Amino acid sequence: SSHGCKELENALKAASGTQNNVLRGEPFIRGGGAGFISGLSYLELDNPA
Amino acid sequence: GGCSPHYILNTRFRKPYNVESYTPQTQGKYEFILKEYESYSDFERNVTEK
Ligand SMILES: *[C@@H]1O[C@H](CO)[C@@H](O[C@@H]2O[C@H](CO)[C@@H](O)[C@H](O)[C@H]2NC(C)=O)[C@H](O)[C@H]1NC(C)=O
Repeated sequence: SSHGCKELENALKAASGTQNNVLRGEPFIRGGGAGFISGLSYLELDNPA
Repeated sequence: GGCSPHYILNTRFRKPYNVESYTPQTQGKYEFILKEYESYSDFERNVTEK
């Protein structure tokens, strides 16, 4: 009697992920009180206007 | 001499003789920049035999 039983496995995984998230904003004001200028020109990202 | 009053808001100021003008040319400029980058790579190999 003779017997032979042969197995191979070869799994492979390759994952890649990239993000770019660029945000830019330039509120500009002339006129009005310096405090109201700085309060309004400070960009609020949830309400950018 | 001086004593020409200069009003900024309610406050009247006396301009020094040395000063040609001091004047509230009020302005403002806010610059915001936010650049985020991510990279990942994730490799696996499972060679196996019997
Ligand atoms: C390479 O072998 C490892 C180890 O067996 C594998 O990780 C197992 O994967 C299974 C299925 O996702 C999970 O149930 C086990 O909990 C994992 N074990 C560990 C220790 O993390 C892996 O998935 C194999 N890779 C490939 C590409 O087949």
